[PDB]
Amino acid sequence: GGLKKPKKKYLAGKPKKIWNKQLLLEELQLMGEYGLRNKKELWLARARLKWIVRRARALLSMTAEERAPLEVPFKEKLYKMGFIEDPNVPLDRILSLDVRAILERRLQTLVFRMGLAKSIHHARQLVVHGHVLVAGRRVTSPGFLVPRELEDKITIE
Amino acid sequence: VHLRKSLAPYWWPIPRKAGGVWAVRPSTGPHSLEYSLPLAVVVRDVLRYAKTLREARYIISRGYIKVDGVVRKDYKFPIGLMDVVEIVPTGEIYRVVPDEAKYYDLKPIPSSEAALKPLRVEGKTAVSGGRIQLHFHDGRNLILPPDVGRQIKTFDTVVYDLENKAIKTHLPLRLGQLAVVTHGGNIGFVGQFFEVVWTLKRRQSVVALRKGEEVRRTILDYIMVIGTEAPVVKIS
Amino acid sequence: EAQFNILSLRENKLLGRKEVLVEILHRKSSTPTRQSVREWLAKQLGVEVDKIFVRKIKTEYGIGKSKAEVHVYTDGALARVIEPLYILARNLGEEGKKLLEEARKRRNERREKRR
RNA sequence: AAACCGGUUGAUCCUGCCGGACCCGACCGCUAUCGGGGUAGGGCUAAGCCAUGCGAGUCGCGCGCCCGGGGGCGCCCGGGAGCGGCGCACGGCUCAGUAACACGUGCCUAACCUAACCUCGGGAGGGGGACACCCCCGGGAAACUGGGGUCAAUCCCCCAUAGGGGAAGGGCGCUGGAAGGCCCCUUCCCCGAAAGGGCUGGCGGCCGAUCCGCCGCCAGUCGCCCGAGGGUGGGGGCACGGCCCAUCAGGUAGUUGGCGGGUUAAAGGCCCGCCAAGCCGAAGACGGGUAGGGGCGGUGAGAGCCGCGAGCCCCGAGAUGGGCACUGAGACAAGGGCCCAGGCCCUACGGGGUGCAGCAGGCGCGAAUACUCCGCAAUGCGGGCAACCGCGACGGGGCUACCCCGAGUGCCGGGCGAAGAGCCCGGCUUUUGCCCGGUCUAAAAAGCCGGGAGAAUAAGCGGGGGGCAAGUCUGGUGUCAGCCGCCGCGGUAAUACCAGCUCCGCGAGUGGUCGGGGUGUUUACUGGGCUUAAAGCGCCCGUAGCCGGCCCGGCAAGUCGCUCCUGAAAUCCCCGGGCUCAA
Ligand SMILES: [Mg+2]
Ligand SMILES: [Mg+2]
Ligand SMILES: [Mg+2]
Ligand SMILES: [Mg+2]
Ligand SMILES: [Mg+2]
Ligand SMILES: [Mg+2]
Ligand SMILES: [Mg+2]
Ligand SMILES: [Mg+2]
Ligand SMILES: [Mg+2]
Ligand SMILES: [Mg+2]
Ligand SMILES: [Mg+2]
Ligand SMILES: [Mg+2]
Ligand SMILES: [Mg+2]
Ligand SMILES: [Mg+2]
Ligand SMILES: [Mg+2]
Ligand SMILES: [Mg+2]
Ligand SMILES: [Mg+2]
Ligand SMILES: [Mg+2]
Ligand SMILES: [Mg+2]
Ligand SMILES: [Mg+2]
Ligand SMILES: [Mg+2]
Ligand SMILES: [Mg+2]
Ligand SMILES: [Mg+2]
Ligand SMILES: [Mg+2]
Ligand SMILES: [Mg+2]
Ligand SMILES: [Mg+2]
Ligand SMILES: [Mg+2]
Ligand SMILES: [Mg+2]
Ligand SMILES: [Mg+2]
Ligand SMILES: [Mg+2]
Ligand SMILES: [Mg+2]
Ligand SMILES: [Mg+2]
Repeated sequence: GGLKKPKKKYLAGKPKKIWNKQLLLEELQLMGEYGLRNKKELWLARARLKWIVRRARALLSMTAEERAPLEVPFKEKLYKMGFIEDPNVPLDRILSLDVRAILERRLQTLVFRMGLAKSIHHARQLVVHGHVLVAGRRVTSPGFLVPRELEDKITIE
Repeated sequence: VHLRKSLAPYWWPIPRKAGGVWAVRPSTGPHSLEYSLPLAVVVRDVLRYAKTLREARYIISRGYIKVDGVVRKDYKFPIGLMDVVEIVPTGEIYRVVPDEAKYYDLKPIPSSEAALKPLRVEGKTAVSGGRIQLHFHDGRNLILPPDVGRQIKTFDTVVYDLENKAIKTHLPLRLGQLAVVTHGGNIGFVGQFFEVVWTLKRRQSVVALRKGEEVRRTILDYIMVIGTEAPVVKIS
Repeated sequence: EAQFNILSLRENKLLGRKEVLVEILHRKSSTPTRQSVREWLAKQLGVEVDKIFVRKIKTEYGIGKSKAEVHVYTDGALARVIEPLYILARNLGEEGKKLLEEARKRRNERREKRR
């Protein structure tokens, strides 16, 4: 008798104890470097990071036969998004993946890391006002997680 | 009578969520609701000739579509296994055949085998005059004299002439023929009949098919004999 | 400005039309007028403008690019019985407006009678 | 992230509760710019009462009549009131009854019916009638309704034959696992079809402009009757599965079964005549309480717990309470009927209507709630040869802090300011807000594309003694007022109250009270404890239950492995793709 409704997708990266000093210090650093809007964006990055790690955890627990069809395609898909660097690492190497690798794929970060803007908050403003063309199309969402192949197509107006 | 989109058969080539809350309901024709597709769905989805339901009804209303030699002007007419669908103004012919992916597919066929339909004998009844009536997998019937109808047992496949209302060729169900699975998980598979575990109910007998050397098993109910090493009519 | 090219063309003998697909490429420019698309297609296919109907012009996000779905009919009489009234009212100029308008007067009729 | 932290002591180790931190659901407070996706909204409250409107029609290719325009061959077209066919038993709403063959899964009907539709075989001959619209009159407040005349049918009826039912005897034969079945034969009794109708074209004949038809035939097409099967819908049956209470222990008497009958479409104590004493129960009857069942949903790392098991889908039941029937394939019928009960409404007092658990809407209750809006374009359905018509189903938007997703409320440099806020200066951009055009849309709206001015139009909520991030800064009060989930403060120097300044958390949100889960190994299967903290019956005999020595042989029930038919869709996990990414 229950009707399904959507739930928050950033809950997996949300800490259940927000009032930790060292926790507040580390997260405040991350928002500063990458110019995020609120902690929801930061938690949304971690929720992606938990997916990549929890999926890799389960694939380790799967049998060798079961792991085989999914092992290489999983690493290859991670490589193409730009999270990882080698798509041929051991599967346990993905377990130590760090949340900054997901934050670098944000479209706002790439505009700043490509020297296309003065500051990271300026690069967010560039995407917001619609001066950043991704393969010729205006992509105005600064939190866009650009994959590897699309990265070289980023231009300004 | 309505048909909610949720209650539509799973294998139908329509989106499950996106669309209206309704689906076109077949009008009790020569098939089963679970194993038939209405004519308006075929004209709109499988052939893509109509973009709306009114356009599909318009195409059907002109008699452009022929199903087994009879022009069907009903947009809720059911189509099913081994049916011959012919589009008059374009001249294309299809035979709805068991498919490994779509579960039921419109395959083009040559014009020669368009009047032929392979029918599986579902049973026989004794009618007045002492004659025998044959019931086929799509509910079609054929009355025969008693001696000729004695030698056609159930599950035998007969190639039926829609043009002459006759039996071209009778294919008995014996071990060693070519069979196609017409229902169940193993649909679309064509292979040799080489193994049977005869149960107390013959319709529930376990049968095995081989294609060198992928072996699939089903029940005896779910396989149609299509002949010896050469299939009699194009199905794949 | 306005780059037009026939992206695809499907020949439909049942409805007596060729459902054509057009690719409109208008960088830094407004969405093309539906009349302008019909003029190009009629000049392109060599047919009269009355036989060509623009169904929908859909414009992509973030760039001046559009895709239009068009029906070109062999004979005008059958076209006015197959295409919906609002498509004719969008495309035929004034006559479809009357056809829509004359439809409405027959709709108030049979509704006061149902009263 | 498989997590702990506060508090019983002078101090300590425990036990054990209560609190904090998190997610979701309802209601509420303060605040509130934009967009996208979504099956969010009087459910958790009275199945309480209702003004008003809209909510099932369609067919002239079944039928006659009337009217208007046109034309001569035999009519064309438009319209009207009707008869007639089919549909209105689908669709929409709600959750009282129900602890039950209601629901779920897996099987049956060899004990059954089914209009529309599909296939095979066969048939369509003879003869009659009535009633509407209409015309001449009405009656009545209205509802409704009377008499005479008169034209038809795919309207109704008769006759024939086919066919059908029963009883009885026989059989090679069929189906099927198995014949009280089908088929064939014989005897009798009994019931008992049809619309060759419409259209199109061709032929011929009768007839006449006061007719615009009628007749015979042929073909095409849409139809009608019978037999068989299928299909669909439905009636019925079975095995098993899913709440609490013993401060509820005996219950049942058509009750349990048998035989013979009636009724039914069909089996049955369904009902009836006779015969017996059986049937259920501590493996929990009976009684009470609660509840529509499922798909499923929330929460947790999981086992599990809970139902927010409201919204979407499937089944069920209901239409103010309780009953009973007509028609029909199907109802004992939400916008049909009749009766009782209980209301209300109009009335000319003689009558006649009505019950919104339909879509809007009003009153009422309550902590708590939307427009008396637009369209049949999409998805479907009924009707039609078709065209097309209709549809508060459905689609569209409005309102609403409904759920999820993406953003803004500026960016760069400089000075003052504190490295903050803020102020000012110089340069930049226009997401967004505003105006306009194209596109979109049934039409609007929003979206999208493009153009103009412009920093210009846009931040709150809760907190700073510990838990727990944030002030031993200042003013005021002085165990008063106030705070406080717990611990605990305040009685003159208050980091806890009221204020200023300042800082902290989250941010178009943030809080308060509730409910569920975690918390919690405080329900313990995983996985607790019982000497003394709560907890071994004062002791023993034993029924059900649970648990039980060794070896050999058999079966294969459990169990294990493979495969098949299944376990609706949606929901869930993984992978690919398409909306700008996202949802
Ligand atoms: Mg735990
Ligand atoms: Mg103490
Ligand atoms: Mg507690
Ligand atoms: Mg209510
Ligand atoms: Mg007709
Ligand atoms: Mg009329
Ligand atoms: Mg009628
Ligand atoms: Mg219903
Ligand atoms: Mg009379
Ligand atoms: Mg009749
Ligand atoms: Mg019989
Ligand atoms: Mg008779
Ligand atoms: Mg007659
Ligand atoms: Mg009986
Ligand atoms: Mg009884
Ligand atoms: Mg609702
Ligand atoms: Mg009642
Ligand atoms: Mg009633
Ligand atoms: Mg009521
Ligand atoms: Mg419609
Ligand atoms: Mg948001
Ligand atoms: Mg300074
Ligand atoms: Mg607009
Ligand atoms: Mg404040
Ligand atoms: Mg203070
Ligand atoms: Mg602290
Ligand atoms: Mg405090
Ligand atoms: Mg304990
Ligand atoms: Mg003792
Ligand atoms: Mg005691
Ligand atoms: Mg004992
Ligand atoms: Mg076993």
